[PDB]
Amino acid sequence: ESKKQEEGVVTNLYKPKEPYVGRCLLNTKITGDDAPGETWHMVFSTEGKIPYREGQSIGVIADGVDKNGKPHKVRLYSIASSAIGDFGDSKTVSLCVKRLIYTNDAGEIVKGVCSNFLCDLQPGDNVQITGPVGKEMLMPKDPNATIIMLATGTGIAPFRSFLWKMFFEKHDDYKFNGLGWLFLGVPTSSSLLYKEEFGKMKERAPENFRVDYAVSREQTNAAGERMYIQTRMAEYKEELWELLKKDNTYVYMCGLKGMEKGIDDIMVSLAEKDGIDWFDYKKQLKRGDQWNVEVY
Amino acid sequence: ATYNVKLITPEGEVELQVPDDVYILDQAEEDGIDLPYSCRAGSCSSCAGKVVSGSVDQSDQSYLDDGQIADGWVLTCHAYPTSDVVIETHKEEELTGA
Ligand SMILES: Cc1cc2nc3c(=O)[nH]c(=O)nc-3n(C[C@H](O)[C@H](O)[C@H](O)COP(=O)(O)OP(=O)(O)OC[C@H]3O[C@@H](n4cnc5c(N)ncnc54)[C@H](O)[C@@H]3O)c2cc1C
Ligand code: FES
Repeated sequence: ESKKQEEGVVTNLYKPKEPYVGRCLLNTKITGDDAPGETWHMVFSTEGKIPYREGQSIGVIADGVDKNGKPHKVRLYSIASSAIGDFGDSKTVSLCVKRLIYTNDAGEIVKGVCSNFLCDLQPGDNVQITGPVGKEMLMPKDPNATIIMLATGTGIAPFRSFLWKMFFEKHDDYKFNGLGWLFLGVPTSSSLLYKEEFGKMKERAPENFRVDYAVSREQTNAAGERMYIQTRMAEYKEELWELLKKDNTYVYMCGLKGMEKGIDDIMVSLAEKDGIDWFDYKKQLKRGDQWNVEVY
Repeated sequence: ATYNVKLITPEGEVELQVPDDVYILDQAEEDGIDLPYSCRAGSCSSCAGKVVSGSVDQSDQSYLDDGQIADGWVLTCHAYPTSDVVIETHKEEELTGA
């Protein structure tokens, strides 16, 4: 079986062939008007019809069709709201969508289809949803376990869900009493997501929480090395390694794929100096559901 | 209850040994093979892969569309082999009449 929570878990209550039509109740830009790339926190209604759990995710089907008269395929988004939602009624579900925009090798400014359909949603609009999807990023059953959360960009999403249940809420079947460690890597402070919140969490229980930001552009460590999501972990590499060998330490990674290389790099060097080669060790961790990735 | 599977990765060409009641991606993270995965539920195109010599079971479609089951495409994270298989992993599509 699994060390992860799978009691009240469900998947595919809705599929691309017949999605749940929710409605945008809220949609706000949570990045400073001067950040490299806008990210938006948005809230849809579900009427409790989608009992997703911390860690899972929902799919969205943008309106219309692509340059071929065919309905757009489903795009996935990690759920940024805990089970009960940002309203406490288990009636909503929230998303942290980064809006995709780049210029191509022709000088044409392109826009991601779904992420843009999402950031432009006007409260009241219908949004087609699918899921809940995923069981890999679920939370562990052990409420006293350590839990490292490595996140980059909208990759904070599932962890923001995690934390909401770990502190901003009180359940008669769950009481976090271990350590919740978060590492968020972004390029600017105008790009930090939910800092205020992680600020209140760091007080609601400063004994169980520990947050470390990694503003890559406005931060450097030793040799003026840009403070990356993994460069931040470097400064704790010692304490960190002394955890990566206990039955109750569960690591979670999520976000822009690529933030995964560095992490293994600072992990290989650390392990390749004590035990086997990091790689084969990650295999022993994933054995007991202690290293769950979901990069994209 | 243990079929032979071949992975033509843009790296080399694996020669795994995947069983029946076991997803392919899972056996890739076992022998120490590194293949793309995201949701690991079968809802995205992170682990796509055009199949060849053989057949596999991917009933937990979710992202598997119409002519996707015919074109041969496979979601390595959600597919058990029903015969010896030869897939071309890391394969992607983001256009073609789109
Ligand atoms: C499990 C999972 C969870 C996810 N969670 C989130 C989340 O919480 N928040 C979020 O915002 N997204 C998330 N995503 C990503 C999301 O699903 C989409 O991939 C993203 O929003 C872009 O889709 P789109 O429809 O807007 O754009 P699309 O039109 O699909 O465009 C994407 C395509 O644009 C091209 N492209 C992308 N970046 C560049 C670049 N820098 N330069 C040049 N070409 C480029 C590539 O060909 C790419 O395939 C997740 C994905 C998965 C699998
Ligand atoms: S890992 Fe997402 S579809 Fe295979």
